[PDB]
Amino acid sequence: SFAGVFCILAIGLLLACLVAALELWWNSN
Amino acid sequence: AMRIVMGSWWLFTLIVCSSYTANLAAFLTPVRTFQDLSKQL
Repeated sequence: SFAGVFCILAIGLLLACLVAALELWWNSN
Repeated sequence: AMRIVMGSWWLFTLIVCSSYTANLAAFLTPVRTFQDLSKQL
């Protein structure tokens, strides 16, 4: 009911991981 | 481009924020008895 907040938050940080994993690898590219 | 994707996540947050505000303010209708047959319960 009320702790869905972090259930969205950490999945949003998981979405924040992939494009950074492709961006710093493009810096490695 | 990919500016948009993570912004599509702050959607469902606020969907739930719409939803809890929508719901429980309805449910508030503590005594409602004004007569003898009312005040039986």
